Amino acid sequence: YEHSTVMPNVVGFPYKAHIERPGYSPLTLQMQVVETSLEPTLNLEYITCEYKTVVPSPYVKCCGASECSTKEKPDYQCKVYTGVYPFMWGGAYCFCDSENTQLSEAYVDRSDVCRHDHASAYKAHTASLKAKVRVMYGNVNQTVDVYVNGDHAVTIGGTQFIFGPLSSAWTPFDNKIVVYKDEVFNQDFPPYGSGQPGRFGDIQSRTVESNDLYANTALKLARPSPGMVHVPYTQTPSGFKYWLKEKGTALNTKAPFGCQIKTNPVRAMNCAVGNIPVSMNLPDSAFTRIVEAPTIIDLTCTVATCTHSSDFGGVLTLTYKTDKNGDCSVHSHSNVATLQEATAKVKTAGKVTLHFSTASASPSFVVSLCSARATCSASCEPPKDHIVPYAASHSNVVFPDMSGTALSWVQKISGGLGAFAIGAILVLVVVTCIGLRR
Amino acid sequence: YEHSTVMPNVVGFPYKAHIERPGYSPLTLQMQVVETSLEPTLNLEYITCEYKTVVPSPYVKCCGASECSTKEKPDYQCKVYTGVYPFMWGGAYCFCDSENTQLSEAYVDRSDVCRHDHASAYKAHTASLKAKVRVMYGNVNQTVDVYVNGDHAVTIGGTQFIFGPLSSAWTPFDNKIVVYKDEVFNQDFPPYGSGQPGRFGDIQSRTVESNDLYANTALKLARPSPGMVHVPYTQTPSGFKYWLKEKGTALNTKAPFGCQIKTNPVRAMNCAVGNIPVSMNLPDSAFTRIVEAPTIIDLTCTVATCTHSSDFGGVLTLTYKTDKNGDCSVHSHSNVATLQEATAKVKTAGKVTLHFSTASASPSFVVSLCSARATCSASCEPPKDHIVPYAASHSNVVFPDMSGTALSWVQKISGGLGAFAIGAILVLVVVTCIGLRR
Amino acid sequence: PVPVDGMEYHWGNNDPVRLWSQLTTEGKPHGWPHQIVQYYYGLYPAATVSAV
Amino acid sequence: PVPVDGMEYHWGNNDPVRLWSQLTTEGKPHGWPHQIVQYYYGLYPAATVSAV
Ligand SMILES: *[C@@H]1O[C@H](CO)[C@@H](O[C@@H]2O[C@H](CO)[C@@H](O[C@@H]3O[C@H](CO)[C@@H](O)[C@H](O)[C@@H]3O)[C@H](O)[C@H]2NC(C)=O)[C@H](O)[C@H]1NC(C)=O
Ligand SMILES: *[C@@H]1O[C@H](CO)[C@@H](O[C@@H]2O[C@H](CO)[C@@H](O[C@@H]3O[C@H](CO)[C@@H](O)[C@H](O)[C@@H]3O)[C@H](O)[C@H]2NC(C)=O)[C@H](O)[C@H]1NC(C)=O
Ligand SMILES: *[C@@H]1O[C@H](CO)[C@@H](O[C@@H]2O[C@H](CO)[C@@H](O[C@@H]3O[C@H](CO)[C@@H](O)[C@H](O)[C@@H]3O)[C@H](O)[C@H]2NC(C)=O)[C@H](O)[C@H]1NC(C)=O
Ligand SMILES: *[C@@H]1O[C@H](CO)[C@@H](O[C@@H]2O[C@H](CO)[C@@H](O[C@@H]3O[C@H](CO)[C@@H](O)[C@H](O)[C@@H]3O)[C@H](O)[C@H]2NC(C)=O)[C@H](O)[C@H]1NC(C)=O
Repeated sequence: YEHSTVMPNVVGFPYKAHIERPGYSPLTLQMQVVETSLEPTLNLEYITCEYKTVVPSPYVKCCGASECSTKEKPDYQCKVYTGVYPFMWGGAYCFCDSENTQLSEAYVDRSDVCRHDHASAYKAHTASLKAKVRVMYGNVNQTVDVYVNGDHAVTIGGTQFIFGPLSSAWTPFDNKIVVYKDEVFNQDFPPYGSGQPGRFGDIQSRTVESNDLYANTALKLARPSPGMVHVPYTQTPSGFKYWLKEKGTALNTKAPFGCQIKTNPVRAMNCAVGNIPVSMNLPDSAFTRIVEAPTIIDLTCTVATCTHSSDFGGVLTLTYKTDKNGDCSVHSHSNVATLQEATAKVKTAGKVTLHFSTASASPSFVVSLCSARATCSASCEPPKDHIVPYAASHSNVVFPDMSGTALSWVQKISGGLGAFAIGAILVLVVVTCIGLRR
Repeated sequence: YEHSTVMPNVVGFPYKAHIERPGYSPLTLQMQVVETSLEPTLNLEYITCEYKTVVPSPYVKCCGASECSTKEKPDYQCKVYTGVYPFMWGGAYCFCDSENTQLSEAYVDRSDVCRHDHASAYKAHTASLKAKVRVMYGNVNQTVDVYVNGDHAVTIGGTQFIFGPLSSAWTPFDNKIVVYKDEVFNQDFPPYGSGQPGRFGDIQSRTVESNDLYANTALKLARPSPGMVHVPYTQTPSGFKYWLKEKGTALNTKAPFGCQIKTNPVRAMNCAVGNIPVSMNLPDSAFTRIVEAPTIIDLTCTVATCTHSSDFGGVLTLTYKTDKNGDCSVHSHSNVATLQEATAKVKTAGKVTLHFSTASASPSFVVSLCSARATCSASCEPPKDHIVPYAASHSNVVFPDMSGTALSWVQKISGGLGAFAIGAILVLVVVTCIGLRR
Repeated sequence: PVPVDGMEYHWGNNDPVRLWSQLTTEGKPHGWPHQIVQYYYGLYPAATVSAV
Repeated sequence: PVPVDGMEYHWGNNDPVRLWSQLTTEGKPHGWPHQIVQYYYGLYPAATVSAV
């Protein structure tokens, strides 16, 4: 038997489904979304880590001239200085008075801890959801992992379930992403090969292991002081090290809809939005003979106490007459009220009790027990506690019923004015008919 | 100095760009897209391979009974038959004549070579384009490989190039793909966990090494024939094997725009669509000062022969007068004609020749040498060869110029008709003016 | 502020804590008409005036 | 058929080969007006008639 339904994507919300086979007693099955996950699809752009500067020892060559040679190294700087007259601990070497020369050389390279400590830059798109749902009905109770897209069917006790594509297509990750340890940042980084000194991306490499490297940090050499051997240089501080201090904010403390962020893999969890269609295919052993199910006649509903709080704060009593004892699959056909349980043991005493939660001062809903029906309405009073730590267990609908006190009152006033207008129109019509008949 | 232009995405088309700085003689750059590759992003859904059936030896419990035990194997089947009296070569054992039991057991499993012979079911989206391009100007050759999107800048001898995003977003891959060896198919595959026997996806596994499995082949065991030991079973043939011969067509021999598919990784190479915007940043070393550039005066253009064929089939003669001998940059400022060479060796004799390709009956275009300009117009006869084995080298512009023979005739006829109409209007106006002044 | 949707605060190294607000107010529903306006004023104090 | 875009064929076990058509016709361009129409009718014989 095929069936379909829709289910809100709110964690812990005990959604219920009611199925009515014409030859069989109705069934109520309970579904709940224990956990979700929103995997974005990533393609690495590059990696950034703090650089390291190597300076080889100066070549101070005496009594002659020397020439510099270019090399294929990331951000290489080499220069030749004349007239140098160095000194050492014992004395001054380079016997020639002023025909000396110094070769200063310097270049940059990725630091040795870069494999352990670095920040990645991704482009994120096309999120895919996945979830785990607990289902239960009759004597079956299971927790299953399902992809929330229209092509993963999972079997639970002979029943086939398919969870359709999500209602909306909202994702928290921007087009460009920067990941560091266990935090994700909605940022935009400079293009590879065009980094700038002093900011994020002063050095860039396509992958942690890639041999090439593009570094641009303005390494500038200056001539050494008279009588010293020290190779002085000026070179802008680390861009990655600046960014680690001035990144600002995060996503873990800024994402909407109150959904956590986690890394490895990048994912956003428990992120409540939208509706999930469900398609179901059930066997014929799940239901029961209507003959074997008890029959219910003269069904009446009375509400004892109502209080629209977040917890299950209203109590119903159903009175009836039965022929044989058994189990009934109770359900409420409206979302104004949400019931607690899905089965009741019907006994010859003809008195059963149920708990529910609502959010309107005057709710009115039709509740069904096995095959019977009843229409039940209640009056509810506000709750006192201002703040509580558990989520709402009702569907959050507030519009009152037409039979409620406020709407009955407005009905009476509108009826008075309407009858007044009708009387006025009748008087005018009679008078004008007499005038025309004259 | 910055600059921007657009170039067609055709492999082997010799694009020539003109740079005209106010304080220097012009440059001409040349570009050729020697190769492209359009790689989609893939998500593995499942892997299919031919199944294999395990049939354990039967258990014959004689002078007793046995009961069926259930297990958890894919498509597991187990049954018990009663009344068997099996025979062996030495004779008939199981002395008990009638009350015997035979237990039949079977299930399915992935093949031994599923690791080397399998078909992958992918889902593809959000393609990324990669290019390899030859750039040449002044005196530098070189080919670089660039990601074609606004975020990869490559430096080619002191010049920076950025290839912006592609104009059109057409990708030959549909939303679902099946990859087998070296062929790609645009196929809709069944959802995971709902494969039907006898077609593609009769057995389904999440990844080649994952231990779980989902199988539908509908094994049915049968009562063994009297006096024998065989465990007879029946099963629908292999879905993957059937798909192998009934797959039909491919994409390799079907893709539009004439680009060839390759696998590992899956990509589509060398197909023409749209334009690549390219942005440049050149240093001052590339240009030449106008005082060094020779000055060209009184430049005029003539055509010797013109045949609008795919190859370079028109010979152009430029005559001029100069003061010193040197080199100039030659360009044609219209896409109705394309020049073969970008630099010319200018002498004092006052004659140069160039080669151009066109596709219009009466081309008209403005050609420039160093700082001068002139206009060329010609008459081109169609070629004689019906078929050529090389791609066209013109921009494929057909509409003739307005001064050509055809539009000359149109202009003459329209001028005659307009003269007649204006004369009639003047006569009528004069007559009506006389009538009004009467 | 803790609107009806709720909010989480994360203090030091403790786990973040989430708090939700209930639909409470100060009027009297199911009473006199001038008290019902108070009750539906406490909730949504921006469309009640317009509707009245 | 081999239009002005071109086609490739794959015969047996060789490598595929490409062929491109070329702008050829049977009229005489740059002659009389009753011949230029033939020249431009050999090419694109669906808009020339409409234009004339
Ligand atoms: C021991 O000390 C003496 C110092 O006199 C060193 O003699 C030096 O030898 C070099 C050889 O290349 C001379 O350099 C040349 O000088 C000429 C003149 O300027 C110049 O044109 C060449 O291009 C080259 O630079 C240097 O002048 C000379 N010193 C003098 C003459 O005072 C000698 O090399 C030392 N022995 C060693 C280091 O083994
Ligand atoms: C359907 O089956 C699931 C599990 O298969 C049942 O989950 C059960 O949930 C209860 C409470 O939600 C767990 O009891 C808890 O035990 C801990 C032990 O320290 C205790 O601290 C808690 O206060 C609570 O008593 C129970 O272990 C868990 N069953 C498991 C894990 O097997 C679920 O209750 C079933 N549905 C129904 C309607 O019973
Ligand atoms: C050696 O051969 C003798 C030949 O009879 C086997 O005796 C047979 O044993 C089986 C198993 O105990 C008996 O089956 C029983 O039948 C009764 C109904 O009569 C039923 O109530 C029991 O539940 C059981 O199924 C069978 O009757 C008996 N043969 C005769 C003639 O009574 C003996 O088992 C063989 N031993 C070995 C080790 O093979
Ligand atoms: C820039 O570099 C490329 C590649 O280094 C140059 O293309 C090369 O040009 C030479 C001759 O111009 C080619 O050699 C000849 O090629 C023909 C092709 O049919 C072959 O049959 C001959 O036996 C001979 O090998 C060479 O193959 C060609 N290379 C490539 C990859 O096309 C290009 O000429 C350089 N730029 C300039 C302005 O020359």
